[PDB]
Amino acid sequence: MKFSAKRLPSTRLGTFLENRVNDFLRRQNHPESGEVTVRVVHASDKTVEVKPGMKARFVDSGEMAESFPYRTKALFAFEEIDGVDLCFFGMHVQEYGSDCPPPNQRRVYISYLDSVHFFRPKCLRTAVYHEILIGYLEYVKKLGYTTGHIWACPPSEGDDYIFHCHPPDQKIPKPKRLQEWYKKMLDKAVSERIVHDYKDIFKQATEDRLTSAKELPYFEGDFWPNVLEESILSQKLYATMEKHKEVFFVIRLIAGPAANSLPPIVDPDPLIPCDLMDGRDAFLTLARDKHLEFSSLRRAQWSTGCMLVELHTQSQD
Ligand SMILES: NS(=O)(=O)c1ccc(CCN[C@@H](C(=O)c2c[nH]c3ccccc23)c2ccccc2)cc1
Ligand SMILES: [Cl-]
Ligand SMILES: [Cl-]
Repeated sequence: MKFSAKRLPSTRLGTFLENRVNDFLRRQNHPESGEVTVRVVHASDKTVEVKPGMKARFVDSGEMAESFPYRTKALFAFEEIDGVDLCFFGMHVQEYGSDCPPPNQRRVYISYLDSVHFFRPKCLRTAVYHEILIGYLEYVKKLGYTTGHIWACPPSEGDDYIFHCHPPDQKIPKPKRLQEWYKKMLDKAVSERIVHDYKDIFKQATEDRLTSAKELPYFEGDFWPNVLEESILSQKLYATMEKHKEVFFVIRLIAGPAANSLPPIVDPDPLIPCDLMDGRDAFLTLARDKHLEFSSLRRAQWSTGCMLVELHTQSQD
């Protein structure tokens, strides 16, 4: 292969995740399984500027910063089936480091999560996604991020997160499974002493004695900005946090004393400037354009190829 998944530029994140997976796979000793290559394909710096009315209430009065500088990263899992690569799992993340003011100091928030259900074998499918996610929650806990945040949100019909045109027979999870599927992922992270504990947003906030909306983390296109702005008031937020708690996790990686003695986070990985994988829209555009689909396996093997072709010559700029 001239343009293969492996032959993409490596990173310390990319190598850390693909290790834990092949480590997990090799011990399972299923003969159908194959090599999983994990790559970071976009890393850049960004901010999430506070919205007009939250701004007016707290930013203008001095009590809150006007924006929060995070690093965005896009990363993809590729299996080798029939001796050809298959992009099976993508993930977009916001990383708010130590130099970020509160209340985004040392937090990761997963922008987006997606899959194409042709990972082999299909019994290890869900298991492998869990490794990639615990592997990311482990990686960042070691760099020294205290808290992770997940919006447990299933996709809508007629719209896709990352991959254009999913398999017709790959069913979307109903809210209650997706919640159980994350709880499934986390309870395993807890047993490996990676996660200290996790809580729904309401319980976390009930136990952190939050008395102001400026204390609630403020992520890019997360639910809670839109709620606070549509609210324009602490009660209103305790109503909404309570009603929706089950969808919004707070994953504590570093706890108690060890959280206050932290040296500053230093991401060792360099920035990967990539036009295509800057947010979800530009990649969905290219796939729509060039008639690409992840509908069938052979179609998905086609698409990963034309995805990599485009990636290797946009890096070469
Ligand atoms: N709870 S579960 O055990 O069923 C399960 C299994 C695997 C996964 C891994 C991620 N999978 C995607 C996903 O399927 C889809 C995204 N866009 C779609 C459009 C049409 C049909 C499907 C998709 C996904 C699903 C939910 C939320 C984000 C991304 C997740 C959950
Ligand atoms: Cl998601
Ligand atoms: Cl983005």
